[PDB]
Amino acid sequence: GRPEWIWLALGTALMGLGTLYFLVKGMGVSDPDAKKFYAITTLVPAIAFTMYLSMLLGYGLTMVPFGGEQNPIYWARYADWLFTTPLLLLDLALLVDADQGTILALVGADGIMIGTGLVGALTKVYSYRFVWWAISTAAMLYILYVLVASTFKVLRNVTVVLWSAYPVVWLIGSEGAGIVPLNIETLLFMVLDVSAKVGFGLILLRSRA
Amino acid sequence: GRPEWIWLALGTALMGLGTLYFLVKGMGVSDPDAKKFYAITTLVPAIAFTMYLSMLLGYGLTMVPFGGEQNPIYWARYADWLFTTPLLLLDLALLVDADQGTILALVGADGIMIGTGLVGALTKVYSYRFVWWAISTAAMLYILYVLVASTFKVLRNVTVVLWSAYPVVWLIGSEGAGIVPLNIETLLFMVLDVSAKVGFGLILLRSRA
Amino acid sequence: GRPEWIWLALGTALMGLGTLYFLVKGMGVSDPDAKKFYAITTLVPAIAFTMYLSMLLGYGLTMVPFGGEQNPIYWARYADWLFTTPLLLLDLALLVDADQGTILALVGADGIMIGTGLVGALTKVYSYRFVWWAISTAAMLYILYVLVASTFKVLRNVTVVLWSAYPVVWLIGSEGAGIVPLNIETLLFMVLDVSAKVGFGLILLRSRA
Ligand SMILES: *C/C=C(C)/C=C/C=C(C)/C=C/C1=C(C)CCCC1(C)C
Ligand SMILES: *C/C=C(C)/C=C/C=C(C)/C=C/C1=C(C)CCCC1(C)C
Ligand SMILES: *C/C=C(C)/C=C/C=C(C)/C=C/C1=C(C)CCCC1(C)C
Ligand SMILES: CCCCCCC
Ligand SMILES: CCCCCCC
Ligand SMILES: CCCCCCC
Repeated sequence: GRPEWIWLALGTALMGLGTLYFLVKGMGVSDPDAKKFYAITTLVPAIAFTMYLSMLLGYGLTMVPFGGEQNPIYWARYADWLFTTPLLLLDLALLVDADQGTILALVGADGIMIGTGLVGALTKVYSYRFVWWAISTAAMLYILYVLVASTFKVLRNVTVVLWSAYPVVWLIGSEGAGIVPLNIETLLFMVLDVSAKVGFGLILLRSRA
Repeated sequence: GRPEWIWLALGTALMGLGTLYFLVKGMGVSDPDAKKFYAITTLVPAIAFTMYLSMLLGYGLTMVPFGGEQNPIYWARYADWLFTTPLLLLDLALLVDADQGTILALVGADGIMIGTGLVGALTKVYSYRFVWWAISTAAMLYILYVLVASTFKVLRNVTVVLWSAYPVVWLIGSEGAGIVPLNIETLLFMVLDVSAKVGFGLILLRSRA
Repeated sequence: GRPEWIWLALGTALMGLGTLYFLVKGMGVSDPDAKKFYAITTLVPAIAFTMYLSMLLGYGLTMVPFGGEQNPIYWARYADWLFTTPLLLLDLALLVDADQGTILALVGADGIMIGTGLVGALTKVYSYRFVWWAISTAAMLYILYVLVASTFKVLRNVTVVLWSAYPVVWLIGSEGAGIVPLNIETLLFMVLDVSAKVGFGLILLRSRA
């Protein structure tokens, strides 16, 4: 129906598969610590799965009026990111044994980041979308700024790299400037999401930290 | 007005009453541990009270189009369950001193469970409602799978038993197949809710664990 | 456009400024404890900033039908208060080293307080708005009831005093009786909000507790 359906069906399948893989691997885990990393890392694609599926079916899609057009906005991504991004930071934070003080900074900057992104997404005055983008981007840079040694270091690098593309994709995509069509937009986010969650989780869960 | 009002007024009264009872009983509690069980167990009907009331008044009711009809859906139940179900699992988890790792699995599976139930409830393609039902049901079975010795054992049994009816009621009720009318549906959930919260709480709070 | 814009622009600027001040001051903080108070206290105006801005721009404003009129309701305040009020109680609670049991009572009573306030705000039957007001007010009195020695004592007093005006303002404002216009209403909340967050935070962060 919608040309981007194939990328949504595919992300659904890969988050679906990735969840099951992590579930099965986390069986045989007595370790308090590993228990924690496993619950976190399996929850991330499990949530992604549900929101890829809601997008695949018409549910996590709405039409937002701006620039003289009704524009198709996938709101379900923010509902995913709202929980999946703090869990990933929490994976990193527990890894290096961050202070409560620092987790709350990361987690709270993270909610502001995707909170303001959602507002950007649904804002009906074109110009103001970019104000909300700018604010969310500044909350992202705070997180990067704030962001065993070896796998943390690797995981942080992957994070810094993949997370940074998201505002770039949103900015040039249908949420922002409309220069890259929803189609390739949805592919781009698909590859990003699977790498930041299943990829990130493979790295983390097969590692000894 | 609506034939099911009497069951909503009644659940409101019983959650209202149950909250006050637990409040009054929790006075004279110096114990850190008991403090924790009391705050949890009193919060559960206090939230239920507000959502029984929002349903009683027209607020937590919307009309969802599917199957060629506009169908009356009580969305306020999910807003209740979203917080009340993790608190009940938390009562059980603290009881047996579960790992952080395991609480996060329970709590996160619980949010997916009622998260997907809400989507099921509001989904406008009849067939897809049942996909969302199936996913939520599978998250429920995970929780049951994951789920002093004596009161835990009793409390777990009550939980396993009453929680399992909910998807059955939803499936045959107005959310699903429309074979049991909203009326008796609302009665059924009423009895279930009061038993899983006030009943569960009586058992737990009068016990010595 | 809207006469109350000047108070929204102003609250935006002061929450904006207050956030930056606290950020800059929290640099050079190695202390686990102070780390915690700083993350909490900086998050509070950072969130307020975003919701003052959403209100300034048309976003956090909706029209609710009651009393034969469509009434302008600023829903974005509840989205602010939902997170900012538990963080402030958490500042107080950590200050005096409250039990987990007591934090959960405070935090959960706090969510019910602003939860029911939101319902009040959007309720389309005039009379019922005041039922929801009454319930939220009773959850507030519970919190006050439940609510180093010196700065706690000072901070508690400020809290008791400023928080208590909010239901008074809502009751006489456009949410309730419509006796005080939105204009002065927005000014009143503006002064209250800046005092309860930036004022409260100055007191707390310059203090040695
Ligand atoms: C699994 C999903 C991941 C790791 C997604 C991360 C998303 C972000 C870092 C999003 C950032 C955004 C901005 C900085 C502004 C524009 C809107 C967003 C939400 C795309
Ligand atoms: C106090 C309320 C309780 C304990 C409610 C528990 C509710 C559930 C276990 C609901 C489960 C559902 C499914 C498994 C799928 C269909 C939708 C739900 C949300 C009714
Ligand atoms: C920074 C913001 C603060 C401290 C706001 C606090 C708000 C309240 C204590 C609000 C209380 C309300 C009622 C008790 C009933 C009417 C609705 C509210 C939400 C204004
Ligand atoms: C949106 C993620 C924050 C939820 C935390 C409430 C304690
Ligand atoms: C919906 C229950 C989860 C809220 C947790 C955020 C930390
Ligand atoms: C609304 C504040 C509560 C979020 C807590 C979920 C654990």
